[PDB]
Amino acid sequence: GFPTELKPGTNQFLTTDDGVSAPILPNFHPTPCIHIPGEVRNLLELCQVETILEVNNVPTNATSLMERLRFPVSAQAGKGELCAVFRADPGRNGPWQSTLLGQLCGYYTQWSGSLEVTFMFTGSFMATGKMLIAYTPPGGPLPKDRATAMLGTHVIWDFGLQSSVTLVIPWISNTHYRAHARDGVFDYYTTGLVSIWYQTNYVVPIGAPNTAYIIALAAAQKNFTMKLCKDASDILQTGTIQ
Amino acid sequence: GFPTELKPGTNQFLTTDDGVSAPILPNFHPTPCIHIPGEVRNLLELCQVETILEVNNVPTNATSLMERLRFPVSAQAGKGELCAVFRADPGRNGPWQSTLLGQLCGYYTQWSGSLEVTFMFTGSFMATGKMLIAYTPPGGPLPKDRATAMLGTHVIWDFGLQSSVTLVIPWISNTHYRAHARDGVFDYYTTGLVSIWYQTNYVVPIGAPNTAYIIALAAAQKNFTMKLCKDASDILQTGTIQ
Amino acid sequence: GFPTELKPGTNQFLTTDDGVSAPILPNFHPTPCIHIPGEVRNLLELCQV
Amino acid sequence: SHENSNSATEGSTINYTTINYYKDSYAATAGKQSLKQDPDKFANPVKDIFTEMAAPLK
Amino acid sequence: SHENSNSATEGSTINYTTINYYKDSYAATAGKQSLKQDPDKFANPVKDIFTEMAAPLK
Amino acid sequence: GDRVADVIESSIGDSVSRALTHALPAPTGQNTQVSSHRLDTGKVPALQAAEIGASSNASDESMIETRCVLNSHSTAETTLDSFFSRAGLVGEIDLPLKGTTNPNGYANWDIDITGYAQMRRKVELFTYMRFDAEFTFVACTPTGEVVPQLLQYMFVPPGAPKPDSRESLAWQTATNPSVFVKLSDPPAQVSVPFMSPASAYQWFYDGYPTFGEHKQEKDLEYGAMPNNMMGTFSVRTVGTSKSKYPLVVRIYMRMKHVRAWIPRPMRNQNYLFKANPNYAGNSIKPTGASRTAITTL
Amino acid sequence: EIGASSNASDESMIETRCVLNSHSTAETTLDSFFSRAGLVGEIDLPLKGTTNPNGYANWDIDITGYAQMRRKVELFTYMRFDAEFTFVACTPTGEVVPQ
Amino acid sequence: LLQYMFVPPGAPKPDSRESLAWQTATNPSVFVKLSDPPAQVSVPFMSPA
Amino acid sequence: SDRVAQLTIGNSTITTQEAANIIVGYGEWPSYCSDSDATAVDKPTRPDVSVNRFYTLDTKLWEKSSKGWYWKFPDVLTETGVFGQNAQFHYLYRSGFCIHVQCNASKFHQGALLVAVLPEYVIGTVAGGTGTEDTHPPYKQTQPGADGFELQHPYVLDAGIPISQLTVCPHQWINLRTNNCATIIVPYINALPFDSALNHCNFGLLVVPISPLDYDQGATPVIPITITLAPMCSEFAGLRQAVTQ
Ligand SMILES: Cc1nc(-c2ccc(OCCCCCN3CCN(c4ccnc(N)c4)C3=O)cc2)no1
Ligand SMILES: Cc1nc(-c2ccc(OCCCCCN3CCN(c4ccnc(N)c4)C3=O)cc2)no1
Repeated sequence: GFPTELKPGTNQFLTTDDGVSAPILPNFHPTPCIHIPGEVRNLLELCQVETILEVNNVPTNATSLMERLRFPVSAQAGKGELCAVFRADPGRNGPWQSTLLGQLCGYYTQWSGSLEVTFMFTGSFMATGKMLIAYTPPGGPLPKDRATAMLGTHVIWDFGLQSSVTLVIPWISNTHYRAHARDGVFDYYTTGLVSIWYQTNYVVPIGAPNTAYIIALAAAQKNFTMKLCKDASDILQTGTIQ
Repeated sequence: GFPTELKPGTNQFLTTDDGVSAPILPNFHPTPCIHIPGEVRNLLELCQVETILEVNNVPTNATSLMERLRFPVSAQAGKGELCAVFRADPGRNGPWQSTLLGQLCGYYTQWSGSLEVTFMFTGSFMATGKMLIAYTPPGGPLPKDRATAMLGTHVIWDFGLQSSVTLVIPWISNTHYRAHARDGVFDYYTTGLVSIWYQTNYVVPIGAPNTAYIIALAAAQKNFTMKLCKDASDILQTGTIQ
Repeated sequence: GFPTELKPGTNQFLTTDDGVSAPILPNFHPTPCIHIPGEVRNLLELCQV
Repeated sequence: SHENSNSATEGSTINYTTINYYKDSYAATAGKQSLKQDPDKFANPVKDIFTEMAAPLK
Repeated sequence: SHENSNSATEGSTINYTTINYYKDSYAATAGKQSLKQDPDKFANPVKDIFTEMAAPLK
Repeated sequence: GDRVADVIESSIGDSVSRALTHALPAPTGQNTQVSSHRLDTGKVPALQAAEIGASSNASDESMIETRCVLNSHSTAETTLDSFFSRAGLVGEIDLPLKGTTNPNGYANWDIDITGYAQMRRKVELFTYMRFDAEFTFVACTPTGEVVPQLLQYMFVPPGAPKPDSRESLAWQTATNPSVFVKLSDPPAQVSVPFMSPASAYQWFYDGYPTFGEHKQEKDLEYGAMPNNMMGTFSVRTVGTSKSKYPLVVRIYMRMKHVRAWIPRPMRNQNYLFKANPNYAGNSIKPTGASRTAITTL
Repeated sequence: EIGASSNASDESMIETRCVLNSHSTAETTLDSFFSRAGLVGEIDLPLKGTTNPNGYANWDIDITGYAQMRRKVELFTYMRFDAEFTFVACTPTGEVVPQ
Repeated sequence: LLQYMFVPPGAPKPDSRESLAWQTATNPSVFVKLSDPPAQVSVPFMSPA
Repeated sequence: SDRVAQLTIGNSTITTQEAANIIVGYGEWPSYCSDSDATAVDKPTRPDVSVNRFYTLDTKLWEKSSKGWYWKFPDVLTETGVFGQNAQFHYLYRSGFCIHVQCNASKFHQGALLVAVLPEYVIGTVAGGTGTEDTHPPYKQTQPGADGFELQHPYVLDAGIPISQLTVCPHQWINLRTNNCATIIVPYINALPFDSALNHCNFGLLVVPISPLDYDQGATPVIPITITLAPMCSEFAGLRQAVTQ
């Protein structure tokens, strides 16, 4: 016959080998496809969708788990004081695991693009206030006061009819891509910090509540990408699913 | 199916086989490439670069190792006397191992082309002298006097503003190529000898030092080539790199 | 993959088989050839001597 | 290729290129898909869209 | 070949010829490179070049 | 509006690399031309000045009398593919029956070429490298004997769960790749892309990865860039019980589609550690050999 | 409250530069996300035990028994796909036998 | 299992079975088993002459 | 023409009479980053005068028993001028450098230096001397400052690599009979378009005497060595609070 010569890589099963395999059912024509609403051709259509962020991830007990969803803001003196902080690292353990973005970056190592964090105020209509949201890029320590976080990327928002504001976390990196971060030498790929502050105060008249709640909503922008697919750490199985 | 017939050379792993192998990560697009200064497409760009030559390879102790770099010249009677000698064999053990040329001829058996050896004088401005550099081709013994090395390829240099001179070791061989040389029958591929002499003297006035130093700089020309790659003798490992 | 079917005459070394074999030294260009007197292309040039 | 249109994607509005030997196209390779998106199906599905600059509620 | 430009050399100013079967070009052969040089990048990188015959320092 | 003049004539915003040089072809060595004798002043190629830090330019033609020579000697085997695309050992993984290293039938190996010095000293000539690759796996008992045993491999990228046992759940390999293979079969062999976030693998990083007060107890992270730690390579004997046979696994790397930058010197002292250029100080051997007299061979 | 995502961008919030992005979106597709083999079943044929000692075994075709692959598909509800099964036989020690 | 290694001139000859010359980074080599067919490779004209 | 030279960038200026030609490291000039190579979206700042000028570091001494020195760039300028007070604020950095070295002497002195530029010059310790004891170099030997740090084993450059092959890099000599200075220009050498200025240290200048200084009594023994340098095409990005280290 025709001379052949078997090279290495022979009689091996590589799982990710896009090759041809034999069929079992010849002349099998399957059922046609009707129009079903909601066809999704790529995962980036989902990573551009806001999902609630758990900044208030202090509780653990099963009764107070819904408290993770929102953090309060109350009335204070007016010294310009701290309310909350969190990192801008999606793939890292933290608030970002509640998202559909932070769970789709578990199946992908590296990431890129700009991020966006939208806040919303569930207070009373007759209330007022202003806040100073900030983004402190890598290298710099956690700000101690409001006059230090100000020197970075920051946004100021007045409570009003439009009950929301968008902070935008642009792409500031020496690298084009970022593998996920953790304590060690992989803090070379840390994103930064968010650090919320009071600009004036939380003012409210007689008759209304003294405390309110803020809800957050994390997502991505149109320049987000991911690559080098893998398997996640969370394997939701103890023994045998029976 | 299609008749085949497995010939010999089957189920073998030849390391130098330029063949196709299966991938693991499909649709993987890597990071783009920015402009990095210093792209080198071939090793001959480096073999044409001067690097210091250790003619003075007598010392061994770790304090006087920098003395290998340069040999002296002092004041003498004026009889035409010997200063230094060395071979023109790069791949052979000797002065030429300090070079980037003599270390890239360890990864290649055969060589060709013309060589070049540049000298430089680190003496005082108010000093003078002349020297007789020579190249004694194969066959001939080491010259005993200055009136015997003269009969070969030689250069004469006056100390002055231009603080350097270039000796050129042309390609004199029965063979087009030369495998490396050593004691035995492989002295059929010996290059020759260099043999430096005094033409007049080392003259210097009152106030200046009596002894100076000369530095050498070995390299290649544009007709150098190498082939039949291999592995070197110097394997820089005792046990396990841990 | 592409279906094959190994026929007999398989995993055999016939000495007189003019076939292809793998190399060891890629991009190896040997030494050129000068003119040497006495090139003989066939043995009948000698049997006529 | 004079094969059958047995594959699952027969009826999609994208184009593939594949490699096959058997007559049944569900034995072919996955191949390359057409690169497209539609985030406004999940992010901005509203009836009356609004402008970036101008505020939504008016 | 209707394959992808996944290789590392995508973006170089030299030409290769290769042999491949899978759709991913980093599985291709090494091949032949384009034979070029630039020793003046490492040997004579000076600003104001000088002539062979005429002495440098003047 | 740019109405001032120092803004119009400004050199700011120049994305162009002024290159003095330009590459040229050279499929063969240079053909030596003919020359004759010259007895002129001024013209003087021998006298150079090396303080400038440029190499010589004198040639055979301008120093002596030469002949015409039509050189056909190729320069194709000094390229980088023809110099690097030659497999070599990069790792070893032991799976013995009863010992102390890896007795429980599994082993994790941290992907790092810098453990054998034939291949390390070739790459450490350069600083930045951009290359695909082709690994190859050779399994065998210590005697070289070949045994009927099944084996599994699994590329564990960064951020993924490292397996801690032979009967673990990380071996389902739904998203990670894997290679089942036997020993009765030939060697396994697969291809690899350029997997870094950066644009090149730098074998030399002069810096620290993180910010902080760099104390002495955190000096072990000098020379560590995580843009080269491309993950982990796991392997185990498939089953629920222990195996009947010891095993050893050897890993060979073959580089292809190479680009390199930044020539720099070459090691002359023995290697000791990984990710660390340290040398023995009381045992500084010279770069090469030695003799007794400069005036004598 | 409308239930639509934001539309603010880097350009309209801060000062940016021009950036010509060449980062592909090809590895986030579904074939490049799902076409990666994984374990879906196990069938034991032991000598003497209690499960299947008589040299035969029936397995009910169901992917939902291992959670690496179940949690990928349970992101979606309706799926239409061909498939490619692969069978790996071995004794408990991994040994290979002529059977 | 068996290993072969072409040692050109000027290269370190191995002196033992557990030596470092067997890494074969730059030299060629041929791993092969006995259960497999004969090994077989091609050779150029390697002389200086 | 080739001897006399002048160097005017910024408010500052340098003259020299007995010099040599100028070197361009790895055959090309500095540049600002392209919109294709770059990845960050924020608009940089480009002062163009306050940073791109000649700074003078410190003045060493060259005895007869001297061994060598090195300096890490751009660590030398992280506490000096509007350059340093930008590099602490920002996180990302890009620049080139011009590097000028001084050493004068009369026509009775003799010696030679080697002024080389090596990218990614990691420092390696001696492993306790025996070889087994793993150690690491301290912080004041990897970022020693503007005051420089002296070598102990210059034949191997304290990294297992010879000095005989350091000429393959951008090199110059100072032979006191011929010249009295060395001018080297360098582009930005890194795989990444931007990178930090405090952690990373892109290259190291070396100054090693090969032929030792020598003279006769009655002559001036103090033979200093001064190091001058200028940033060029400097960019910055990622503004925030100042970080010393
Ligand atoms: C199925 C299956 N897939 C695989 C499979 C396994 C591994 C793979 O990655 C191979 C990447 C090679 C990485 C090579 N580099 C680059 C830089 N560098 C170092 C290391 C230490 N120090 C320094 N300073 C630099 C190093 O070592 C791919 C595929 N095999 O099984
Ligand atoms: C010869 C020979 N042929 C074969 C051969 C064997 C089996 C084959 O069918 C493979 C079909 C895969 C079916 C995959 N799905 C779809 C839905 N679904 C479930 C399951 C449980 N619960 C829910 N909610 C959904 C599930 O599991 C084909 C061929 N092998 O040997």
